[PDB]
Amino acid sequence: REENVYMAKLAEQAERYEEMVEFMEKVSNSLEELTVEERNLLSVAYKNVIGARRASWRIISSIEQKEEHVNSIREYRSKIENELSKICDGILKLLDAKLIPSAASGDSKVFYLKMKGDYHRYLAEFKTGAERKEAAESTLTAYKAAQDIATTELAPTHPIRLGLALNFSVFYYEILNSPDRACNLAKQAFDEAIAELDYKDSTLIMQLLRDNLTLWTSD
Amino acid sequence: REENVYMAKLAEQAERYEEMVEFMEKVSNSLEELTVEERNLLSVAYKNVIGARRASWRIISSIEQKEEHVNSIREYRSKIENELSKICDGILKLLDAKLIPSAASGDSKVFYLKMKGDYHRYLAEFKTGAERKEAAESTLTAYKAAQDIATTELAPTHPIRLGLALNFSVFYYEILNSPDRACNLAKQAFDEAIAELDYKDSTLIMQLLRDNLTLWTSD
Amino acid sequence: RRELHTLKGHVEAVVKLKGLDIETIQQSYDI
Amino acid sequence: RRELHTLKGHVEAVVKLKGLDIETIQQSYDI
Ligand SMILES: O=C(C1=C(O)C(=O)N(c2ccc(O)c(C(=O)O)c2)[C@H]1c1ccc([N+](=O)[O-])cc1)c1ccccc1
Ligand SMILES: O=C(C1=C(O)C(=O)N(c2ccc(O)c(C(=O)O)c2)[C@H]1c1ccc([N+](=O)[O-])cc1)c1ccccc1
Repeated sequence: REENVYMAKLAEQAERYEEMVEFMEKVSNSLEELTVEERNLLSVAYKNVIGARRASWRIISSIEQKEEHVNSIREYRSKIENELSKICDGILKLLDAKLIPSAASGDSKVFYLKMKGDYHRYLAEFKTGAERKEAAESTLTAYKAAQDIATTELAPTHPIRLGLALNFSVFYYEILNSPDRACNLAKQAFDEAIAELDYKDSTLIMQLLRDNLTLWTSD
Repeated sequence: REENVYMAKLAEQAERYEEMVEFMEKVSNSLEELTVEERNLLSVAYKNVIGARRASWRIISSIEQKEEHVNSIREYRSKIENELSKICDGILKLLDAKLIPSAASGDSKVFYLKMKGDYHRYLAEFKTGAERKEAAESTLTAYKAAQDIATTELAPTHPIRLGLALNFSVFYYEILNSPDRACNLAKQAFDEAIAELDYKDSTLIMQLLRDNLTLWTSD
Repeated sequence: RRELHTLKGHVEAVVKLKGLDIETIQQSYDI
Repeated sequence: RRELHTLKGHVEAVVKLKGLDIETIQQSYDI
């Protein structure tokens, strides 16, 4: 165990994330109640692996749109997307299998639940048919299932409480394509964060929320 | 052809370089006198693919050193290095096979020759035995073979003329571990660049040269 | 921080450097 | 530009962000 953790921090440092995911996979299966550290390593691993694709993805899609040739591009995006479904598919089972099932506290549960919604969400970013839908749904049910715990077991300023809010609110506006319900979740989350402002991780999230509004309020 | 070029620019944009190398490989073999553009795409492709490794490499090695555990690290670096030899090995044959053999002008020749020295040099960065040596040698013979053409067929301000100088001068100081001969090549190259300063690509190289000295002159 | 810890920031960085003159691809800020 | 177009610049960027407190790994500027 101590090795994969370590071997993981290497892949991190080295910035060889895909390999960072593996060392972590090992860690999870090689297991009890996964530790904050490991938890936050498995994420960052998947965060980056996945992240790299969405980025490659968007630009691509962005270039594809411009053209309208397009044939080839789509081909590429095809290849790319394929990768997405993978990482997503990967992290998800690991969620259902080992992670969630063990959760013994708010953060943990709120944390994972949150993850489970995010990748389901990422799946919603490019899927088009039955999948696309079952995702949006799965997204919603996931975040909501989390929100019930956070808004109740976590302080309105707690990073997670905030982290969830932010993404959830990007799920609505961007996935379900319904600006209204989003903003409220945004603003609501933001306000009740203030009403108790009396750090660093939270503060940086509250900032992203305001940016989302002012941005969603300007189209 | 037009496709792989294009398909290449995608991988570029997308920032999926390894794939950018392939599209290019296709391009080379699918061939005449490779065009400036394609030439400079094949490079950037290899530049980045390779580049990513050296970086992962250094940090790693850097972390390995600190420790003195180290066992595992080395294992990783092992894996990493393995990759290096590959890209290098790849670009090199392509050099001997298609590229060089056709060169019909200073830049081209000076250009490639330059490439051939660089990767040979990159091979010198981590190899240890007979290989390491044959590399340093191959490095030298490569750059020198180039220098004979540049310093003669190119203007002292010409990027390549400069590009070569810079690296060549990092070969000495860093590979052969002989500061003296380096600086002169550095300074010499820098001066004769000025003596005619009367843009953008060159100017940015002359700056790197000065940085190397002041840096090599301070240890 | 924003271009360090968000897909949006990163995307905006790359697209700018890449001289990519394609027109703004809308996106929000997601952790 | 230097952290954009040189292994040295890049390495120095990452190492800093990664809070990597290992001590300077010497390196020159190579195109
Ligand atoms: O709030 C807690 C955090 C961590 O543990 C942790 O490592 N955090 C962290 C640090 C540096 C980062 O760069 C990132 C990042 O990836 O943004 C995240 C905090 C955090 C919060 C919300 C999310 N989130 O919803 O995406 C992600 C991370 C917490 C507190 C108690 C128990 C568990 C978690
Ligand atoms: O000088 C010529 C250049 C190009 O063609 C070209 O594309 N350049 C270029 C542009 C943007 C970049 O970011 C980079 C980079 O990778 O630094 C490089 C110039 C260049 C110079 C020296 C080297 N080099 O020695 O590594 C590499 C590139 C030239 C002039 C005539 C014919 C052929 C080449």
